[PDB]
Amino acid sequence: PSRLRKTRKLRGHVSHGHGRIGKHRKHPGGRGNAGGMHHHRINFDKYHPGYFGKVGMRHYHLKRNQSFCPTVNLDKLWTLVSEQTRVNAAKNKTGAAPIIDVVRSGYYKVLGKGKLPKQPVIVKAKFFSRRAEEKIKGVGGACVLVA
Amino acid sequence: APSRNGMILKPHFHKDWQRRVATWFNQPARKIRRRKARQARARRIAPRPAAGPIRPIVRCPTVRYHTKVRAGRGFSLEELRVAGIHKKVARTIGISVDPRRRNKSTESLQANVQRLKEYRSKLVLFPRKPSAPKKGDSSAEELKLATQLTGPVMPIRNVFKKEKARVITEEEKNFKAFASLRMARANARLFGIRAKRAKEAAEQDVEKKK
RNA sequence: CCAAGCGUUGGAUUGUUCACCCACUAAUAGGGAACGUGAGCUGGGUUUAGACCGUCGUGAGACAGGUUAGUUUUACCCUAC
RNA sequence: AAGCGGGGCCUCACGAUCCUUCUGACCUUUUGGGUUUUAAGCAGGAGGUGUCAGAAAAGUUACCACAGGGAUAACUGGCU
RNA sequence: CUCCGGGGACAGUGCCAGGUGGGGAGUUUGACUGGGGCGGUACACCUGUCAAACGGUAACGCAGGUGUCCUAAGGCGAGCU
RNA sequence: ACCUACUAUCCAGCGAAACCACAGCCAAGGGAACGGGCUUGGCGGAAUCAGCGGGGAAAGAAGACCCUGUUGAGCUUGACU
RNA sequence: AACUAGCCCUGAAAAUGGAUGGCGCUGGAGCGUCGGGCCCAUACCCGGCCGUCGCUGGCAGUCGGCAGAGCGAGAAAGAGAGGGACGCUACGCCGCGACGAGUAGGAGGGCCGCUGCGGUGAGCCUUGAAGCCUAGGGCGCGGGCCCGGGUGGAGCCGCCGCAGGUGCAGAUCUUGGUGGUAGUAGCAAAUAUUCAAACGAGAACUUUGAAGGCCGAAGUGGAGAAGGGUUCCAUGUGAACA
RNA sequence: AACUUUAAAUGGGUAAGAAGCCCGGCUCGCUGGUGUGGAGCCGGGCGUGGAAUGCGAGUGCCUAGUGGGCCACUUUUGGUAAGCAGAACUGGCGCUGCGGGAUGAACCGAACGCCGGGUUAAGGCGCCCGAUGCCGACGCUCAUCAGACCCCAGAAAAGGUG
RNA sequence: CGGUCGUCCGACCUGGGUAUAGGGGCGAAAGACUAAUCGAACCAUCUAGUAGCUGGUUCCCUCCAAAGUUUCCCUCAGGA
RNA sequence: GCCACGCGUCCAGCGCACGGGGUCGGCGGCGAUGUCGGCUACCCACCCGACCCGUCUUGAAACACGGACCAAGGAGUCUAACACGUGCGCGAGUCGGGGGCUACGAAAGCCGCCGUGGCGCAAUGAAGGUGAAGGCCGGCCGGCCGAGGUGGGAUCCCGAGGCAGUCCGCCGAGGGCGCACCACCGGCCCGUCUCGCCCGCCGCGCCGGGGAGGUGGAGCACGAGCGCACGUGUUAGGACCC
RNA sequence: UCAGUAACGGCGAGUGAACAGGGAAGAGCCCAGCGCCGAAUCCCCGCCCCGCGGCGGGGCGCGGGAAAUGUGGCGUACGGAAGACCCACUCCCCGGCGCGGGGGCCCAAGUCCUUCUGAUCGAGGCCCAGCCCGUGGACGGUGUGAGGCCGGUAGCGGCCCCCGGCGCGCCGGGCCCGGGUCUUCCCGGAGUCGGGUUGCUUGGGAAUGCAGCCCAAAGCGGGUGGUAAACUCCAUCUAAGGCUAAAUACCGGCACGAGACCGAUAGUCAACAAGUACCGUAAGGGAAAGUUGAAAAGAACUUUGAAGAGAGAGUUCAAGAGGGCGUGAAACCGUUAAGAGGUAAACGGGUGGGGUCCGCGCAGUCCGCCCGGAGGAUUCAACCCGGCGGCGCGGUCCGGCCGUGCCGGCGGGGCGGAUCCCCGCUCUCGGCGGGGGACCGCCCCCCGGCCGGCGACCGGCCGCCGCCGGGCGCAUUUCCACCGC
Repeated sequence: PSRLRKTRKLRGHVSHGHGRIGKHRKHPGGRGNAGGMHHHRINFDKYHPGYFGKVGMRHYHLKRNQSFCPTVNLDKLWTLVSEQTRVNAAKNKTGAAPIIDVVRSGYYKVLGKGKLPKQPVIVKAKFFSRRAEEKIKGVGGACVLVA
Repeated sequence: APSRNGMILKPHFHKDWQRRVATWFNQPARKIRRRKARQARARRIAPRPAAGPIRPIVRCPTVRYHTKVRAGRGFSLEELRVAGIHKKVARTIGISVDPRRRNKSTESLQANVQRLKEYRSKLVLFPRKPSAPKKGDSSAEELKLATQLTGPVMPIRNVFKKEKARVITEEEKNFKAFASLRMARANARLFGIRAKRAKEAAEQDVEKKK
């Protein structure tokens, strides 16, 4: 909508919203990110700290497929299986703990961020955290490694 | 000239990009052209399936995808040899064959042989000439029931196996997953040094004895 | 002291302003008007491009240092007379 | 001994990125795995930008050119 | 059995390496400045003043100093003036 | 100072161009520091013709003299590559 | 006699004619100290109108024979029970107070304007569309708009949304057209034309005769090359050029 | 001014309560003659809301233009001086019209929606030019260069038996 | 263009053909000539080259409303 | 002159009006071919005011630059990226944009076993890697309570009271749960520094890890993003135009 | 998509891939060499037969030639060749003949009545078929606006030709073919890889890739495994030979369709005798320029002038459309009317005067309520009948329907579930995929019991009210017309 833009209200105004002393010239400060070690030093330090310099090790042929290790917290652990299995787990008097295969839903590591409900589980995952294991053992569950 | 707060941007427009601009107004017309050639191909091979030859069951590389199963380029020669199908005859009956594929596993080798067994049962083969039906062709009543198959023939569905809720034993209860993961991390890291340490340690025992 | 009414020259030299000299004269006073006055005149000198000499710079070149030759356009418009 | 001292009684005598060099480790990577050189990393010093918040930099144009500037000179007019 | 002679495994050619190379190519020749240039740094610091009794406060304002030096001219303790 | 030819003068015919914020009488004052317009005064009368060069800071060309530009070119070298 | 303080004079001289602003003023219309009265700027007070801001004010209570006409009241709380005007597009209407400058710049509202698209007006229209002109009637603060008259002959507009190549006084702007200058500058380099006749509507310039002149054989003569390309010849014309 | 025993005016900080006092008790690995000291936690009791005046406050994003200034009282630097250059406080012009000073960027008064009435500011009231055409008061002054209103537009030492 | 001028038997003038083409030619040498263009000819393209530098930047009303000051930048006509 | 009208016991209607902003229940004339009215827009006269616009500038009417006049055209546009704000749909999810199936229709609808993949849902460290509360009781184990606290906090809850005697609702000293958000003190995750006590396995050490106190992080501590559209601002692009 | 990522970069400006995954498409193969077959191979010329606009095939050549300095068949890394033993069909393919696309011609219904116009395609009507056709109401032309005037459009509509095709049949034909087990053999591309150096390039960083020079290979070998090197395990292919459609691109060309695009200073430079006129020696530069009227019906004829040009007359609806002619603005000029005129002109505020047309003003308002009297009606209220509507707390009448309500189920279905016997296959029992069944949850239906509603959504009876229509009622009721100033 060009009718809703600013240029429709600027008709009849000489400087077109750009001033009379500092005319809207072509490139007063330089094109692009010019002047990092120069006249644009303060903006590059007060808003982008760490822009200039090298740090860390180079890695020539990096494949993002190798580093794929998605994580899941203990908050949304019971959301992986359906709600029907959660009701029957506490309802069952034999103590048959349902199995939640973390790799099946698309995660590899389990992190112990959240609280677990007091009913046993069997957790199959590719990796585990230290705190995630003690929370599972605290309820009376088992951590099963799988590859 | 940057403003107060914002990003540092690198627009890749410093070349003469306006000459090499690819518009996509052909896309609605391209879709009709893809559909019309696909429908015309299907009528040319009217008894044969529109998808084409069957594809093998394929596990993925790149461990990110290693739990997924796709449809592959073609069946391996080891998979055809077990199924009892000659490699030069399978291509005429709609079996994708490539000699590049390997067979490192037995489960995937047996899965494709089992996939080939159910394809041979479902295959209705017409005789070379209608006057003289040969030995390996389908029955006469199967000629009248031959129909085109829409979509991928025998689609490969990544099926998951259910498991029943078990009672946790004491071995699973007392297992230390984090400790085992940390221990296997160290021994893989320290495999070479311990092997090297035990190597020259024998020659300090030999020199001590002699 | 009143007094600008009326006058304040011809020439050698130098582009000269200035300056000096010769002679006459009543006297040969000082100045302004975009340091009056180039669509009124001249282009002698400053102050282009060509050159010569002296000094300086390795050099291209520089010199309120000299010498030489170097296009001076237009009123028929308005006002003023 | 209470105490004082992590420089000079105080107000001044000094230097970013990148690169190089040295030192510190029972430290990380060197790529499919293992060993050893080497190389790349972490941290702490040094090698300097004196135009000192830090380009690598000789002139001439009277053969000169462009965008401009009465923000800035040579002339008249103004103030003293 | 080389057309005659004259040179000849040297000229000479290809690729590298070193020297030389305004013949030629590209580029540079800081800033402040009572115009610019020249001279200076008022371009990085410190002291007193300007500075008008909190602080801050300009000019190529005034008077000066600095890019160090110290195995002690550092740190305690003791004794003297 | 006088004479001649062609103009310039007028008429028969044919007939542009530059330039043009609006247009044009002055004294003093102030103003962006030399006004045709503003202030206070002097004053002012149709339409014109032939000259005329005092004024319109007259017309000609975004000053070439000076300075700035992180704009260039010709040339030189002990500038850099 | 010596000081001292007021008004006035000398000190006190620049160039176009000249400025307490001018005229002029001297029982001031000058100077110093002071009175009443009078003059008036968008300044202040009162009153009318417009807009903005705030009260983050009030209005669904239009509660009518199923009724009762109220919440202007200084005082934490209850008119509690055992046949009838307007209104209210609530993005609307109404009441109080205060305020209103403006460059650069920012924001909001446009039932301001142009073009095309989707809807919509049982829209306008050869008994006259668009466009243009207008000494008329008007509206809106304004951008602009509606009628009246003339010309015109074939399309056009209102509202809700959508979209843009959407608004000019300038840029020594571009294209095109027209003025003052102006019936003006000018039609002045190389000695010179005159008379008669013919023709024609029309004769200084055409044709013929005569006279007077010039080029003076290195020509204003007679033929070439390059170049031009029908300019060479006859007839006719005076539309355009000379 | 680069001296100071003294030493102002103007000025610069802080306080004028409820987040303040007064009690009682826990904790501490801090400090230790000593529940010594300090800090933090709690629980309880005190409201005449503890100077005047005025005013609704607090807070988060995005953000144009600006980064050549100038003038005026007072102070002050350099310069003989400048409508010169450079500073301090405040106000103006820039950005702003109106009345007055003959005119005027900065002066005086006063800031602005469109009007009617009234009244003023600064200035004025012989004519231009609205207003003294007051029975205006008291004195001074004669110029053959009189004088006449901030800014401000011109004058000195000296002299006069005017 | 006029008058006045230098030379006019030899380094004289001139026609046609031909050769040298742009960082090149050619120059009894003036930075001169190279199709009215020469301190680097003309045509087309890159190219709508860049400009911290001039000029311009199009309808109405209402409301609010400035700054030429700090620090840094080969920064001083500009930016953060 | 009076904003004073009754008894005993105890210590209401009628009129008038300095009254919540003007009415007359008051009048006089002239109006058919020469009279009335018509703000504005046509022309002319007078008084007052009044220098030609744009632009650069501290300063313009300038003897600072563009500008004879008129008509048309004529300059912040489009793509991509980002930030913020707003509107819409879904929501710890969100999205087909690429691909298939069914004149306007090149539209529209459908396909999540076409969500591959983009963003978010976890960060930290150069990296190896690691990766987000505890307390009590009983004897390192077994049970319990189980998601931090303080102050300020819009709103909501109770009722000492008060609008012979109950219910509704009112308000109310005082007492609380406290939304969002702010300040502070704590707690947890990763790297780094310092200090220790230790335990333990599938291969008992130069091993693996825990603890306590500082410190760095763009972290956690009961989500908030995704997709589309709009506006502003900064950029790369020819980039408001010459 | 990875991804503006790894990475490159005075690590500054900036530059910047690849793997994997999801899709479109999907087709594999042939040599040299190793070897076996008696050169078993191929070209040309002559003859026969048959088609001959692609000279094609087959047969004959003591016809010529190529080829042993290597043609053809088997055979290519997935292995291949030879021999022995089983199994198996022997039928594939060339040159001939006869049995939908392109083009052409046509297909529905008003010029029907009245009325305007210069002309209608403008307006009204065509009742009971609200004219007629419509699988045809896109477009264009016809004297403004047309579905039916016409060309067209729709149609799996009709008719007539050309093209090879798909398969059948006949013959000229080549055609005796392979797969599994065992045994014996064989097997690979050289100034090439690789290394050094230099230059260019790349994200490729102690050279990613390409190229010049020099060195220059090997066969349990060689290359790659994103940091230079040595040792050792592995992983993955077989380079230095070649062919191959599809997804893909397309500002040139051929033929099309379409547009929220522009409308003669716009849009291609060019809507027109446009790359034309014209300019430059040349390379090249490069315009301006659309519109009478429906139909020329383009002004016959008379008269002045030598004619250009006029004045009459005539055409047209209109010459106020008269040949560069539709509409004809402004700058500018000419003429008519009015006004005015010594401080250049012009402007703002306030009046005044004169014109211009307008108000169609010139006797100045009507509207309601009441009174008077003149009139004129088929006329009022109240009853009866019929219809319609509203409301009802009918205190709760009866019945339907629904639930963005709940409950129940000797219930049923359709599903879903990460809740728990049978069919088939790779090693009768143990493992695996699929289909039950049961259970749970959701939806729908049979119902039944409450709650709510019919005011986002209801009908019948009863009561009340209102309205309309028809009978009476009939004039002191009611309704029309006239005036008082």
